[PDB]
Amino acid sequence: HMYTDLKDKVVVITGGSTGLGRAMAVRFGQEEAKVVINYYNNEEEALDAKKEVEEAGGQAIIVQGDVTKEEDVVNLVQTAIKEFGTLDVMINNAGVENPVPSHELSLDNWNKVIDTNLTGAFLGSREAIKYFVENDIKGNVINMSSVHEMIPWPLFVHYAASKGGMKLMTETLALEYAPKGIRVNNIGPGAMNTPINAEKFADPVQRADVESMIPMGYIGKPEEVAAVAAFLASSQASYVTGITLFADGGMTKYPSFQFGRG
Amino acid sequence: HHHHHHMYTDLKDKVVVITGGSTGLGRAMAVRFGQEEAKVVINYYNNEEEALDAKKEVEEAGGQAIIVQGDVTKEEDVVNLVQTAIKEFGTLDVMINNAGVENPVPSHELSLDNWNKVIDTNLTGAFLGSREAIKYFVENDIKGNVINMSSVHEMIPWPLFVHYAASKGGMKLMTETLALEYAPKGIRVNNIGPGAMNTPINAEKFADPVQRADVESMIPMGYIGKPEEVAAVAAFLASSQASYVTGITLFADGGMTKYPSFQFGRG
Amino acid sequence: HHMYTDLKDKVVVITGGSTGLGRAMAVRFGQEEAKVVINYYNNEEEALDAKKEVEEAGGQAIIVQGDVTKEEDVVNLVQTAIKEFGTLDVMINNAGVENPVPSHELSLDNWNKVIDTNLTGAFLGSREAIKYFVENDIKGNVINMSSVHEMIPWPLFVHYAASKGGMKLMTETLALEYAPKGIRVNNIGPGAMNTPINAEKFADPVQRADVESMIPMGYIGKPEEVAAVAAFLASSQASYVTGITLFADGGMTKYPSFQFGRG
Amino acid sequence: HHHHHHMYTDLKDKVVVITGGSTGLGRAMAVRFGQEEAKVVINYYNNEEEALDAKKEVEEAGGQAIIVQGDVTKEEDVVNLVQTAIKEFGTLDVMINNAGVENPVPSHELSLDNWNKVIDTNLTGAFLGSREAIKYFVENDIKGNVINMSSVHEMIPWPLFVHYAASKGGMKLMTETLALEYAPKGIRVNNIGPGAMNTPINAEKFADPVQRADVESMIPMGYIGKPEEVAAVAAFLASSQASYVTGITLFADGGMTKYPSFQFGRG
Ligand SMILES: NC(=O)C1=CN([C@@H]2O[C@H](COP(=O)(O)OP(=O)(O)OC[C@H]3O[C@@H](n4cnc5c(N)ncnc54)[C@H](O)[C@@H]3O)[C@@H](O)[C@H]2O)C=CC1
Ligand SMILES: NC(=O)C1=CN([C@@H]2O[C@H](COP(=O)(O)OP(=O)(O)OC[C@H]3O[C@@H](n4cnc5c(N)ncnc54)[C@H](O)[C@@H]3O)[C@@H](O)[C@H]2O)C=CC1
Ligand SMILES: NC(=O)C1=CN([C@@H]2O[C@H](COP(=O)(O)OP(=O)(O)OC[C@H]3O[C@@H](n4cnc5c(N)ncnc54)[C@H](O)[C@@H]3O)[C@@H](O)[C@H]2O)C=CC1
Ligand SMILES: NC(=O)C1=CN([C@@H]2O[C@H](COP(=O)(O)OP(=O)(O)OC[C@H]3O[C@@H](n4cnc5c(N)ncnc54)[C@H](O)[C@@H]3O)[C@@H](O)[C@H]2O)C=CC1
Ligand SMILES: OC[C@H]1O[C@@H](O)[C@H](O)[C@@H](O)[C@@H]1O
Ligand SMILES: OC[C@H]1O[C@@H](O)[C@H](O)[C@@H](O)[C@@H]1O
Ligand SMILES: OC[C@H]1O[C@@H](O)[C@H](O)[C@@H](O)[C@@H]1O
Ligand SMILES: OC[C@H]1O[C@@H](O)[C@H](O)[C@@H](O)[C@@H]1O
Ligand SMILES: [Cl-]
Ligand SMILES: [Cl-]
Repeated sequence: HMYTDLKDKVVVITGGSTGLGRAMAVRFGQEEAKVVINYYNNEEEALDAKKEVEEAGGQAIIVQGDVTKEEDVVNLVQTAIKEFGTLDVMINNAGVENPVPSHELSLDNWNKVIDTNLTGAFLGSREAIKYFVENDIKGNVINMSSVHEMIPWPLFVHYAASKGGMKLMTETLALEYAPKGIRVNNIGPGAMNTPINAEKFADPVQRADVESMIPMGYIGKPEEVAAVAAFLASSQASYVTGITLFADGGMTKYPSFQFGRG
Repeated sequence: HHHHHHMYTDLKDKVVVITGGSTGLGRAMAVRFGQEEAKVVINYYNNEEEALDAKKEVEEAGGQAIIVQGDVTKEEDVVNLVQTAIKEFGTLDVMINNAGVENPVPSHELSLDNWNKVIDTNLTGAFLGSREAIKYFVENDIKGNVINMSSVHEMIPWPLFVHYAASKGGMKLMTETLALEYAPKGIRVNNIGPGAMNTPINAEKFADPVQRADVESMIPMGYIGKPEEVAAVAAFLASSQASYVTGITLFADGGMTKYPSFQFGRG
Repeated sequence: HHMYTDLKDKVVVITGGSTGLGRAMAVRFGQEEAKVVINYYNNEEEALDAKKEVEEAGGQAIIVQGDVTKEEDVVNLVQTAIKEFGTLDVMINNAGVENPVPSHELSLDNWNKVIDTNLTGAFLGSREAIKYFVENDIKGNVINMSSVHEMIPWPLFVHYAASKGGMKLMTETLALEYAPKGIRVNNIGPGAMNTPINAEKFADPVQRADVESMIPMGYIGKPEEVAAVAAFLASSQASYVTGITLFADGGMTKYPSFQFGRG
Repeated sequence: HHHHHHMYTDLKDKVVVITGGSTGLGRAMAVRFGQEEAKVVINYYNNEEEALDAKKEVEEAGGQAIIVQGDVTKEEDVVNLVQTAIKEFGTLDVMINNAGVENPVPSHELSLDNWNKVIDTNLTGAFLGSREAIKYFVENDIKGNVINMSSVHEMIPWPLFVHYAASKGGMKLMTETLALEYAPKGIRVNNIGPGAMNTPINAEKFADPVQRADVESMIPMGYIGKPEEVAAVAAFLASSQASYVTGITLFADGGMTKYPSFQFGRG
């Protein structure tokens, strides 16, 4: 396998049983990592993910957790440390979204997205970093952001806001913990073939519409993001902290200005 | 009396709501919109005689003003603020979401309670404020204006203040999104990003002459900002002089976002 | 009487000052009763028309010929402003050019023309003004005319994009370097504006509507809306504002294709 | 022979052109691509012996190398480089524009000649290289790759180095434009943004122990980067591991762009 330094590393992944979280889990499995798959409620799906990691050449457990509950996130990290003996890479990937005209957006609906996407990642990051600090481990944190930490997103102001906050949260943590060798980075995916986009990509007109907004011309395969994660988690990225590495087929470069329009 | 010319004639009689409007930057803004003959609604949290002191100044500067108690983390208080303004003055023209808090905690030691108070105040309160105003603007075909009080820390990361940094980074994307969502209605939404300003949020810090000097050493222009320098920016952004300006963050920071340590060709 | 009382009798130099945004700024500074030095490349009568507009608006004005790609022309321009009006207060580097070319087919000469005018021109202007400000303890002001394309990449206009991207870091550097002296240096980033740079494009009704479809606010900007930004930046109202790019773009930098929850 | 493992199998036999390939970051990239069993075209300015040494290192690490003299400010020399890569190896896969120069001058003192040398070398040179590679890629339907060596100074302003900073900010928008322009053909274009690195560009500066420590104090990770740390990013960006990655600047800077002065909760 590609990243030899990733062998036997303990990697926790929130939302690790579907879409991007699962591609990441599998890829860390391919690197002979020990993967801790957090899941919200679909245990049968998490078990399939667990199997895939093992099949790929890694070790895997599954831990139920709601990233909006502090006790759950504390449990999630404690379990990784107890079961595998340490923690090396923390991946806050869990996130949700839904379209609502902004002036019509309820506080409850706003809160759900902030709590899940932003505060969820803070809690994970804090628990991981607490462990690295207490134990002198030059650990790693990867937060799953989006092109929407840069690209504003009407009807998804809660989402955009959550990712914007994630950006400064990551950059702050990276700066604060850099002198201890703790690296903190975001990945910013573009439009990806995952369950979050399942209904949208079912409609051939909407799918064609999303594609027209991707300069590279195709919706991303989840393994393309998993590749980014493996790089960032690895010692290949030893001098890289505080960044957002966009994997977006050109989305953040303003797709409407193609061909010299404007 | 109209015994002096004012800079932005289009601001005269405009209804301007300002959260945290009784102190620091909020008060400086309140006073400035008064100077332009605006109808200022000063929101405050607890100190009523402070709020009344500010209402006095808005009037003495040439504006109209009411004070309204409200906690921006409380949804009904935000709805009430916007409702009070429309009831008392007949409309709403400019929403200024300025209330905010901060405190230093090593991030690995930051409690959810503490994180949440900062996120709820700084970011969520600004969303609520913005939502209420834009709701009103939309239902009445008013080309209204929102100003959110961000910081240099929507760009500058801030160790020991990870919650504050996150709240301001969220406000950026919130503001930018609203700006884009509502641009076709001519509703403009913008951030201001102050650097170190001489206000109560910094009073403890600035009382210590070594820290005061340290903060100044991080300001390329070499002095801590006067609150009226920020209000000058809000007055501009709120006015029709900024008609083509939406979705921006206007930093008023004496050069802080330009990386103070790289002066003199260091690095 | 006018908006920014502190702009009265300030000496303001404007490259490309005879057309488009340049002319709109010249007239606006005239309304603020400033002394405007209109630099122009080679249309003397248009520059004379612009001078007449400044004066009527309530300012003073001179016209000075100069090619911003020539160091001696830029030196002469600043020197002329000082000799004629006595000093220099605001340097506006606004001259710029563009043309579409597939990047893999773009000639070096063409690359160079756009780079030298748009970026190196603004450097020369900025350097000359700052040199004067520094030698004479003046708290002067520099405004460089950038574009949304210091942030929005622009296929077929790679030379232009590169020029504005460079101008961004140039301005930010100078602002940092000279802030301790009270010299403010800022960019303006306009979106699509109604000027001669876009005349041929906007005479074509399909292209015109296509550009308008990329402006969230729904209209091509009027030059006066950019001049309003310049007046604000030059004035003491912006006393604490340096090193920024103030986009005036009707929302263009916000990604127009992401409206309506697309993506 | 393939007697040892390497990380990126898809880089095997890829043709990789590196300007300034004989020293510093260029040399580390040349070698790393050699470790990946690539075919490396080492462009060099005037020190032939040093280039031949670099050639030897690449071969010893497991690659093929040739050396091509060329001044990146000369159109014909850049054209020659690409044509020589294509003639000698049969194709071109990865174009790396890495040559760059700098020198400290107070900005109001900086000569046109000195400004032009830096702009022509750093920005224009990178344009010509990117143009020639992309021309070839387009004519032959190759899904090629361009890596331009930028700097933290495409984001961090740099007094005394205004020419260098402009050149890198210009590179940012050039790279992002090209990436947008040629993404539909599957040609990927990216920048690397290194922080302070241990190379000949910083040699005089780092031999001064007080400047050395001063620079270190501005790097949050606490150390001057090793050149192979940038090489690692280049290997990544060039591989199909980065298949969905284009138009980006990947900063490898030990945290420099995160504003080193705001550590410890200062400001
Ligand atoms: N797929 C895309 O196009 C893009 C999505 N990404 C981000 O990637 C992340 C993963 O989403 P995808 O794999 O795309 O779709 P997904 O919907 O399959 O993944 C989201 C995962 O988070 C979990 N989750 C939701 N709430 C939770 C909670 N309270 N506690 C614990 N887990 C919870 C879900 O059960 C699910 O496993 C999200 O953060 C999303 O914002 C961002 C950029 C592009
Ligand atoms: N002064 C500075 O150096 C900078 C401050 N600004 C921002 O400007 C804003 C105002 O702060 P300053 O005037 O500087 O200091 P300040 O502390 O005097 O102002 C904050 C105001 O918000 C109010 N507030 C706090 N919690 C509230 C709540 N839950 N509901 C309603 N109001 C509440 C306070 O009563 C106070 O009036 C803040 O958003 C801060 O983030 C940001 C950049 C720099
Ligand atoms: N109109 C638009 O949509 C936008 C244009 N702006 C910028 O505005 C600036 C002015 O252009 P516009 O007024 O829009 O169109 P314009 O073409 O009327 O203005 C360009 C001016 O620069 C002058 N100029 C060109 N080469 C020169 C040289 N070598 N020496 C001296 N002067 C020279 C031209 O004669 C002309 O007066 C340019 O820098 C352009 O990049 C940028 C953003 C938006
Ligand atoms: N070392 C550092 O701290 C950083 C440097 N990088 C960039 O990395 C690149 C390489 O520099 P380093 O390896 O660090 O130092 P270096 O000085 O060893 O490398 C520069 C190379 O460019 C070549 N070169 C200069 N002018 C040339 C010309 N006209 N034609 C052809 N080749 C020419 C030199 O011969 C030399 O091989 C530069 O573009 C630099 O701006 C940027 C960020 C950090
Ligand atoms: O806009 C591109 C993508 O942004 C992501 O953050 C969202 O999760 C996707 O639903 C969307 O397709
Ligand atoms: O860092 C500069 C300033 O940033 C602001 O956002 C904070 O409110 C101040 O406490 C601080 O002095
Ligand atoms: O400031 C960080 C580094 O920036 C690079 O672009 C320069 O080439 C180096 O000389 C400098 O040390
Ligand atoms: O794309 C918006 C505008 O950007 C400006 O920099 C160009 O000069 C215009 O021709 C263009 O319409
Ligand atoms: Cl800094
Ligand atoms: Cl777009």
